[PDB]
Amino acid sequence: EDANERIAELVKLEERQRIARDLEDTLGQKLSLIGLKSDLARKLIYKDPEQAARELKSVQQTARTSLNEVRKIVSSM
Amino acid sequence: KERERLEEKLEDANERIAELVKLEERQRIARDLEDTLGQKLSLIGLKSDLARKLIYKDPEQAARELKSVQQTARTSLNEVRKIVSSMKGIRLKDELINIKQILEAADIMFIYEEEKWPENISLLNENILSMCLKEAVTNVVKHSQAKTCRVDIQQLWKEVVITVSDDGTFKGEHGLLGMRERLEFANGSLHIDTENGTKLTMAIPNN
Ligand SMILES: Nc1ncnc2c1ncn2[C@@H]1O[C@H](COP(=O)(O)OP(=O)(O)O)[C@@H](O)[C@H]1O
Ligand SMILES: [Ca+2]
Repeated sequence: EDANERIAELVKLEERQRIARDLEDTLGQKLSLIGLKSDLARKLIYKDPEQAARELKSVQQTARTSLNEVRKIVSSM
Repeated sequence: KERERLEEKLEDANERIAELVKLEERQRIARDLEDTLGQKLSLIGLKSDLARKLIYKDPEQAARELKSVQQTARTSLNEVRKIVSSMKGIRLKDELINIKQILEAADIMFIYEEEKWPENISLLNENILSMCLKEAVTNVVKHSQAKTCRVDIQQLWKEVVITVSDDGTFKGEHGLLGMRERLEFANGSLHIDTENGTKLTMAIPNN
């Protein structure tokens, strides 16, 4: 029954490789951005708070759609 | 012929078996991801929201939170490099190292001219070559009692080829079926010339 075993291992692997590329791209980028922007936002707490809040709503969105995306890369639908 | 209709009913079922195994893996991985990354992303959204809440109320607590968010983004970045590397599986350059060890320590002289290292080899194909290679050298150390073993890794035009030759005693007639199968699966081939020691020619399309 190996015959099926080892071939199916090959397909998992491939599947694994695919997800891996997708993730790598989108996510590296999005996490760096979130770091950056959360830092600008900190820079404004005092000097311009309304701005800092908008920036934070932004960071919130990029984290949300980041989840979505991961979810999508691994979507079975 | 009808050789066609048949090869294609075969293709159809292979494909279906295919999407089941595929999907099973994707789900398993989806759980892993929820569990790590999904949680970190969610957390970042949470803290950034909290911070926003504290802008006027407690500016210091908000700054503290944003520092927290920055850290969890950093560490998540890490999680990701690691994950993806790990999911990429074992890499051919690395398998080369592995077998240098194995040979040297089973006391066999290892021969390797470094060359035009191929350029557009899918990660999957890289993995099959690494596998076929580990096994071929295993068989060297187990069956040949050769004194020397040379591996060549060359770009030929359709395909990458890796040969492994040993000046030892071809016995037998599991590993070899395994190699022919993986290789076969990627639209490549195994060849076995015993004309003077065990010589193995593992060719696979680049893709
Ligand atoms: N480098 C080698 N030198 C001598 N014999 C070999 C070599 N490689 C393979 N063989 C022979 O081919 C047979 C089949 O090998 P394989 O398919 O790897 O199964 P196993 O290693 O379990 O025998 C081996 O039993 C071995 O005797
Ligand atoms: Ca073997």
